[PDB]
Amino acid sequence: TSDLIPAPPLSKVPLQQNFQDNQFQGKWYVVGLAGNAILREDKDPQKMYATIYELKEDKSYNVTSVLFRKKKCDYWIRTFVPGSQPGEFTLGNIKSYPGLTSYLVRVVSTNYNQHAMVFFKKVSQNREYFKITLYGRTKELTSELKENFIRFSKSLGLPENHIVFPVPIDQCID
Ligand SMILES: COC(=O)[C@H](CCCCN(O)C(C)=O)NC(=O)[C@@H](CCCCN(O)C(C)=O)NC(=O)c1cccc(O)c1O
Ligand SMILES: [Fe+3]
Ligand code: NA
Repeated sequence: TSDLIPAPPLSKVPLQQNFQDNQFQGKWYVVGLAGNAILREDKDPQKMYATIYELKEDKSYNVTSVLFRKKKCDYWIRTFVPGSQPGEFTLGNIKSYPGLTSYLVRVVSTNYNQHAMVFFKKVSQNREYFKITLYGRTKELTSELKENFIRFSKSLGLPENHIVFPVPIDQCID
């Protein structure tokens, strides 16, 4: 019913040193997308989408994804609660997602004003899913940065067809 490439040990997912949560606020474009449930589809290629991070009084993030689907904009909202160390988070109100028993976020690297790599891992219906997002402050990033993403995705066991670069669009995400 399902076959998944295993989640890597956390020992080989770096953590961004000295994480500045206020500086990580704002809109990010998903320019690179990889994971064990992520699969390249040339018939119907992945459209680019955007994720907005905004701190609250209590320093949790209100994370809002906006994506273009069925000729409309869909708004996926959830809370990231600070975890064991800075740059590391857990999901708030996990109770509202049936089957979901675990959720981890980890900021691998970022220069705040241009690019970022973030690692996600969830366990749901006892199935362990993980993904890496290549966040871009603009819709385009350099070749260097994208290969860096490609080769990092591979260091966690992902083949080429599990790595995608969503195609830039104008609807919803601007
Ligand atoms: C992550 O971005 C994505 O491309 C889409 C977002 C959906 C947007 C679609 N839509 O609503 C639109 C276009 O309007 N979703 C995933 O690929 C799922 C696959 C696992 C599904 C688990 N599952 O329920 C099954 C049946 O396989 N998610 C993850 O792989 C995943 C892994 C770790 C942490 C997460 O939070 C995840 O979501
Ligand atoms: Fe998700
Ligand atoms: Na270049």
